[PDB]
Amino acid sequence: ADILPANYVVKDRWKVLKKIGGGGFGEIYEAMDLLTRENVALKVESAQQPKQVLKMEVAVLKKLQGKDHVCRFIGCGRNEKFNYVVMQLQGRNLADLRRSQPRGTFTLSTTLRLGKQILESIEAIHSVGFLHRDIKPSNFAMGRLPSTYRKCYMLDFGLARQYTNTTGDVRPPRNVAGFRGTVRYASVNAHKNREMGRHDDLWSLFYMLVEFAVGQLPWRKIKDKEQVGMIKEKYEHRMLLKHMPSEFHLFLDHIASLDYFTKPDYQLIMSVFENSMKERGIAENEAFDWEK
Ligand SMILES: COc1ccc(Nc2ncnc3[nH]ccc23)cc1
Repeated sequence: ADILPANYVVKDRWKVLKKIGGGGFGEIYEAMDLLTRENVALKVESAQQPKQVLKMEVAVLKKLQGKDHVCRFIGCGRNEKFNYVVMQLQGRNLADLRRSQPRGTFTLSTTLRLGKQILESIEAIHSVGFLHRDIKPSNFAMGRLPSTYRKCYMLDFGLARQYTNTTGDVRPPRNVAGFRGTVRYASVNAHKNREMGRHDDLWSLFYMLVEFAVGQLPWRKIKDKEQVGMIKEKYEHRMLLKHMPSEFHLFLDHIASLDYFTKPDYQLIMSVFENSMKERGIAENEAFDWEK
């Protein structure tokens, strides 16, 4: 049922080595670039499959070229059987790296430094007029080169949505928008099927960094979407910060104050991370938990 067989060659250039991921919206392959001789990421979707995401992914990936924390764009194409995008291959995703930790926790050093990079990548996609809407650990990975192994990349844009027109004006929100992302990291606004805003990506970041440093979220073992939403709407989020740096109260307070229309203060949130490293002599050049 795989779209491309192993050893299949795309545009006489990209040779499929293996499927490395998959899900109801298309597949991702590791391929060899027969010209440049490096391995690459190859995302494919059926020409027929009713929801066409790669048109989204490619448009966002091209807009973001020249930013840190995004994959170099290599190529894209259509034909009778599938569409495809070729981009830079990255290393281990943050969900695998977290799971691999003894306590399923990152140190605060690793946590805070990932927060700075992920926040940059969130400000970057917002700056070109798109919401991510699916901020989660498996949507980031570390590099796999001497030049990148300490850099964190935003991998996928398949749920993204333009929140501007051509002019930089915020589009009108729909009265109802069926939330589509991952349950664990979704904001209360998404659970309520409200139009998501820039702040909803920052809610997802907030939940991810808590889960990083503390190893779990209170709703971890609930898979039912409505249940998770009802738990989150009640839950005293200062309890999440019990065992986090207190500067995170500023992060929480700020994003809780935002609405769909309001531009977040990203420098406020960048400050929270940097100050938190400062008060603790965490260095920008320290080993990540998974090295040594
Ligand atoms: C096992 O779960 C996975 C999560 C993420 C990805 N994605 C990518 N992996 C590497 N390099 C990549 N460039 C662009 C996307 C991409 C693959 C598998």
